[PDB]
Amino acid sequence: VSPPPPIADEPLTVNTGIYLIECYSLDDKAQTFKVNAFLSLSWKDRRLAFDPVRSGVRVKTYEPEAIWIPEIRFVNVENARDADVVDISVSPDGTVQYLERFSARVLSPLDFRRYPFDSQTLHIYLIVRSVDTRNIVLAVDLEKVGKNDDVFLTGWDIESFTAVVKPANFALEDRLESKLDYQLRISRQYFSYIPNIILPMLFILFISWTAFWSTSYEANVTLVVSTLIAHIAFNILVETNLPKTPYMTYTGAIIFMIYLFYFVAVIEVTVQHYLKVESQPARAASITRASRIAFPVVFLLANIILAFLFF
Amino acid sequence: VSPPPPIADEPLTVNTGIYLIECYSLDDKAQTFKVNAFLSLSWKDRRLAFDPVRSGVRVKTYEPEAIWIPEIRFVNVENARDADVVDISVSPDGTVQYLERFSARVLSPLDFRRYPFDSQTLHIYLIVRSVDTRNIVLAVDLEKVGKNDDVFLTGWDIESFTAVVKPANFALEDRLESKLDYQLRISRQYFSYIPNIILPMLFILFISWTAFWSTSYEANVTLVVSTLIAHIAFNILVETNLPKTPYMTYTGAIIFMIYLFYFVAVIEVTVQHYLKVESQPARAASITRASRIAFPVVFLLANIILAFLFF
Amino acid sequence: VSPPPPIADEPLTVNTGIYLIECYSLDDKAQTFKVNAFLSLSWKDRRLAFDPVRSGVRVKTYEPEAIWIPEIRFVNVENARDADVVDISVSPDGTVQYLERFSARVLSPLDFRRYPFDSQTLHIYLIVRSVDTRNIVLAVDLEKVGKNDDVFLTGWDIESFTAVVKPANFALEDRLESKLDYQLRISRQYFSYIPNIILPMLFILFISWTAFWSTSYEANVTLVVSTLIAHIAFNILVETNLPKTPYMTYTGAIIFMIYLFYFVAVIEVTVQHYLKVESQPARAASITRASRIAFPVVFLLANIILAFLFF
Amino acid sequence: VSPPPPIADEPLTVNTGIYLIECYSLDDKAQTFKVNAFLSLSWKDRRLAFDPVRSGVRVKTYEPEAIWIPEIRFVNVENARDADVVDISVSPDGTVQYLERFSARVLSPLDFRRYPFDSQTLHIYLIVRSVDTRNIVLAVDLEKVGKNDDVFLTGWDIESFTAVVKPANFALEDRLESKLDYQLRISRQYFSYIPNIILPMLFILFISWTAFWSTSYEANVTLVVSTLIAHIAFNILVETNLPKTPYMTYTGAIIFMIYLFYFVAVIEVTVQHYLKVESQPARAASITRASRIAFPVVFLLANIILAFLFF
Amino acid sequence: VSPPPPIADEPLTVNTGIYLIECYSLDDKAQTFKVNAFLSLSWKDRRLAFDPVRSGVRVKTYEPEAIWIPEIRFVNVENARDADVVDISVSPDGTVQYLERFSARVLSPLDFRRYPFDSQTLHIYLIVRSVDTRNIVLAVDLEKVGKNDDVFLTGWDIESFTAVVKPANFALEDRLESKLDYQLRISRQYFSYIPNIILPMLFILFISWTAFWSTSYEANVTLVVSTLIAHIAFNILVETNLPKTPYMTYTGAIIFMIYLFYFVAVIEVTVQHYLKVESQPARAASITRASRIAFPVVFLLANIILAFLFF
Ligand SMILES: [Cl-]
Ligand SMILES: [Cl-]
Ligand SMILES: [Cl-]
Ligand SMILES: [Cl-]
Ligand SMILES: [Cl-]
Ligand SMILES: [Cl-]
Ligand SMILES: [Cl-]
Ligand code: NA
Ligand code: NA
Ligand code: NA
Ligand code: NA
Ligand code: NA
Ligand code: NA
Repeated sequence: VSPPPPIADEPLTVNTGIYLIECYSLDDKAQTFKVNAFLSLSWKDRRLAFDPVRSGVRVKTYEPEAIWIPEIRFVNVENARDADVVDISVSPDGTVQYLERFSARVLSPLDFRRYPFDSQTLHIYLIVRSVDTRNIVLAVDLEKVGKNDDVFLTGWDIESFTAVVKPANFALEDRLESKLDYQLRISRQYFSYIPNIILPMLFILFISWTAFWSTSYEANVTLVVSTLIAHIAFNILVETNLPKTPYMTYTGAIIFMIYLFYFVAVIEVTVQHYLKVESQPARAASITRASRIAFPVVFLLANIILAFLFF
Repeated sequence: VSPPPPIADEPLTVNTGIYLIECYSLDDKAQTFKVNAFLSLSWKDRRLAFDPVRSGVRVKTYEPEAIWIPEIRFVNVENARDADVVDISVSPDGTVQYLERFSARVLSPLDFRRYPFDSQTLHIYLIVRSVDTRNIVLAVDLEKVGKNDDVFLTGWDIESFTAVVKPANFALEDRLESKLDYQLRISRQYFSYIPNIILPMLFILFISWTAFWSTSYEANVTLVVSTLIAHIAFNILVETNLPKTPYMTYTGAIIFMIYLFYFVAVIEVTVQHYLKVESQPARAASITRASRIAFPVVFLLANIILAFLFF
Repeated sequence: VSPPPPIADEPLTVNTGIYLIECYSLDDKAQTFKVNAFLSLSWKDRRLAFDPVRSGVRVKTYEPEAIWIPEIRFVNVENARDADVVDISVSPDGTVQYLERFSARVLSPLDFRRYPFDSQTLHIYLIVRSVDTRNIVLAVDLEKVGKNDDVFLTGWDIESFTAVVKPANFALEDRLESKLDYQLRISRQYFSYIPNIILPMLFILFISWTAFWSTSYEANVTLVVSTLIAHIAFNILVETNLPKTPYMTYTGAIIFMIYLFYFVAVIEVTVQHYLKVESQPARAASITRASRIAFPVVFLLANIILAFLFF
Repeated sequence: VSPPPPIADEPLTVNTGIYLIECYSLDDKAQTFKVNAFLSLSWKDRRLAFDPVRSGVRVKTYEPEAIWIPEIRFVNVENARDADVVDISVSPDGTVQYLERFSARVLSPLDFRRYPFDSQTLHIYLIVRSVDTRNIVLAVDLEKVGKNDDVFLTGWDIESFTAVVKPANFALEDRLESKLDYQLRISRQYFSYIPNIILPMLFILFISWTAFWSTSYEANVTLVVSTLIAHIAFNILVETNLPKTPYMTYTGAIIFMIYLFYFVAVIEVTVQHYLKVESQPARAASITRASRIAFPVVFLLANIILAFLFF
Repeated sequence: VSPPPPIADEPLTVNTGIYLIECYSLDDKAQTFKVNAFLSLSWKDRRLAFDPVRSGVRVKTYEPEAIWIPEIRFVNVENARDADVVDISVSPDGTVQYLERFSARVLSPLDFRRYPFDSQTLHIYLIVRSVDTRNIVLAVDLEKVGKNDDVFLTGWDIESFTAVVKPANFALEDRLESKLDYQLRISRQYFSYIPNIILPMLFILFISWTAFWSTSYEANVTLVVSTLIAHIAFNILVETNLPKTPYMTYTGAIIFMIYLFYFVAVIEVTVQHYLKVESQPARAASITRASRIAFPVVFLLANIILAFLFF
């Protein structure tokens, strides 16, 4: 079968729609998400047109093999989508109404700069390649774009599912391609990160600062070195949940900065002990008393600077 | 083939049933479970009706391609179910009896608030989309709903498998959809959590409290800091078994609260040492003696408050 | 095609056989195992009967589509088996001899009570559903039941592969079902658990007991707390290899009991230090000397009690 | 269908092109990467030639089954590619223009010597096997070789996608094989390794060197042994991200060398304590003062030697 | 189609060949490896014989459906191979030349006794089952057996790919089976194990022996107990890379033996301290001085004994 013939030099408009049924498996490391949705397609085929009086029927149901169907693909997928045709209905003016239910693993990059207080715009790119007989252009039927109420994405708040109505028409290998952009706006549920990573990480840091109220070098060494090892464990835990980024993330910046605080606390603990052994505890006492104020003040100000730079 | 014609304007009733054969792979993190079951369908097709006297046969067996079969799908699945038709039997009045055996990965959200003393209602949503000729409505044949005795779900007690008999009839993309809710009620086998997570976590906390019977700062620092690191290991272990929730879980609340007890024990150990060095051991002794009662009493009361808020 | 017609009211006997070729991927956590085997089927179809003199041939080879073949399924599988027909041979009396090679992931629950000194009976349930024309019953052809010599299951000793010759005939959705039970008896190769988990776990426990020959509280605290952390690591390691059970396993009981020994050792170390500080080292010496005998004796007796209860 | 007949003894030239759409899942351990691209093929088939005046059409569109298409395969794949034909267009002279969209998991070895400051040349080998009637040779149509702008590879900078225009023609099982080499040049985004592995690893090493400003053996033992354990954690973390190589990687060399620095620091800490106990602290003081300069100087020089040998 | 008829009572010889293209994913734990290769088959079918003068053609190309092809399978696979026919060529005498390209996950057990200095013989078992008309025997065409030069197996040195030319002819379910053994000889690249596991494990052990040059019980306890915990981490790391074996591996023996050295070092450290407290440091000094020689000498000799028993 060949595509429908053009009245004038006009291209063939294929009206599209995506209705999300299930949304799942958003892999932060892979930058992928899995989708289960309806894909609706509509175009006019004058060759399929019929008399309602003469034929008796108001609409004709065809099997995919019986009629011409546009080769519609997704750009940003891993493998060709798993699809199952639900219905094909032809009106007697030749207006075809196609509906399929599909599942695909969509590849969409994420911006981790503000992690875990980040928001994302996931994309689903629909595409059609023009044939030699005719040029095919995609359009959005807004009445056929949406999502089910029950659609949930573990660890995410689904904000909106909309389509950029104007297609990106371009040439690829000397043929017109009509590309449509479907956008799923999400925002991370940061809640769990507070009692599981942030608050624990702060507690161990504050425990290391108790060395500023101790003259016992052996105890101070144990306090600062032990809490530093727990901080290393939290750093490893965080980086296993995230992919390697060519930029600094918000959590990554805080985690990295806290290492500098542990390093300076080791210097303070060392300086204090050296002075005490040198019979200079009065100078050591001045440094330790200053450290009690300096460490929390510099930590608070550095975090204000970080929060300002990132948000 | 077209759907059966309506006598009057009445919709076509498709009676359904699900009989669970195997239940497995309940993934807490993914909020998914795998199912292997029978799906029974029954509807009247007057065009298939025959006289038992004339034809000779009491029932006619057809192949799926030979007759009209309703396009029945699951709402909350990852991918279309893997199905294999078992039987299609037509009675003289045109009553069709369809049976298939399928397997599917069902996406059903879980409520982890009371974890690991939680109960869940897993859902399997059956759905049919109306055609242009006729409107299709789903119904439950209660005699065809059930489960095999051998059906087990590792780490769970299967309570019941029932169906909400009245369908959710609604419009989706200007067509009637008839949705049925099948509910599998389960309750977690909490047993293993007691000797593997809860009891060990309490033992290490109680070991940290031995510092209240010691004047040795170096030993106290080792006791409280070492047990805190073991607590961090249990926290990481627990959160690997669970997905990130925008709410606090029961275990998560206990785990988080225990950090505050470690933090205050570090303060006590620090205060006691500072006072001893300041030649004030009488004041330090009063604080340590109070701590011996305060810590277990505040721990017991805070746990009563938590258990009350969660159950 | 319809099933063979009954001479008298007798059911149609389908003789079965399973010959294991490959056995692999026994997942303890999932309670699944993967199998690759031959499935042989034999039944009489009088409609296929022929004269060897007239036809010339001793046996007739048919393609699956050409003749009636019983819809044979496995009960306890994840998905329908991956099968490939090898041969279909018909004898002059109409006796059909079918052979296929299949692969399936079989779901069979395991009893971990005696782990890792446990034995299991894996099951493969063959099933046939009766048709409206005739009732179909399964039988075992013992000459066609067996396994290849090279059949190995990593970490397991394959003991026997037999079939319960009498089928479980029952009604499911108003139709007769004939179920056969194939049993693969296995026993775990416990060897590796001795140098990798048991012996190391005992060594660290015995190291904690050296604190009974030390008066140094700081060293004792280090000894008992450090070895307890290594015991936590072994507990976490063991529970990653096992699923969560609503009962106590043998290894789980030993692991749990050892926590009580660490807890009492901390109490002893604390009591000894408190008494020494109170200027009562004579009383402390009596407790420490008793502990040197009490700890290994109570450990040995408790293990005899455990081994008796579990075996 | 048979291949096109040769005018003279000349082989049949199949012009090829690969246009990358999506690039993903570069597994360092497996030495694999996943690709989604267009594969364009062009060859002359004089039997398909037609007159544009007589036929009316400028180009003829065929289905794959209708005409002869060369059996084109990838050498370095896991499984045969997942392909879907997009278009087949024949020009009046018989010039066939084939286009398919495919996805494949490509097996290409990586050189980890300079890791994580490494660059790679990923290969995609196209191959055709000659038939008995004719010899088939591959060619590159440079106008049909390229990549989409949006093509990203998490943790990598895509440099170029080019083809080695001259094929590797050879004999395999007494038949000519024409192999083409498509090269994707990439360079690793090392950024993240600096705040996550390298800087932390240096901090813990520098903390171990504070023992050179302490006379307390107990504190020194804690400092050097604790930091060594954190170094073991970083070594284990690094080797989980990398496959086992029969050569030394840059990071592997630095990680290994740092063990020698910890080992010598333990010797220094031991020697210092032995001398102090032997009433020789003046000799011990000379060794510790030298160590304060020797350790950072030898570390800096050894790293210059390593960086020189590796880059 | 039926198999070729026998001139005399001779069986039908199917000449075989395997040419490896890609070798990958050797899973030590699963005892599996993935292969991508050519499978060549050749047999004489007198019914397909033709005159080159009369027909005009020197060779006839057939589609698999058109002619009889032997049902060739692999014994030690997980699932049936993924195959794609490349060519089928018939010579005038009826000699058929079949070629397919396949991919399969091969199940072949490994001997870990000498790990990681082990060598393996991977097996690929080809098999044919005789039909009722004729007996089918397999043969090796040595000119069609080989491997590509680029064939690499991450962490392994590919030594040779040969075939045992004489088949194992046997009876399975009253039918002849002709089995061929293809052997891929590999040897592990042990290099990486030296700087990543062996050298680090020795360093921590040697650090524990510094306690023999210290009279400080508290420091000795820290040294021996801390290094023992790092040894536990290396033991856990090693056993995650290996499957559970009913025998002792070389690395497993060394790892286990080192526990005994840590245990005896704890006894030495305990005995030394007990004697010092008992005012017997002269006896303690004799034991510690002996230990300085005994520990490295017994370690070196025990390793010579182990290396002798294993190689
Ligand atoms: Cl697609
Ligand atoms: Cl479905
Ligand atoms: Cl099945
Ligand atoms: Cl391919
Ligand atoms: Cl050549
Ligand atoms: Cl050739
Ligand atoms: Cl196979
Ligand atoms: Na079509
Ligand atoms: Na139908
Ligand atoms: Na059939
Ligand atoms: Na310590
Ligand atoms: Na073709
Ligand atoms: Na065939």
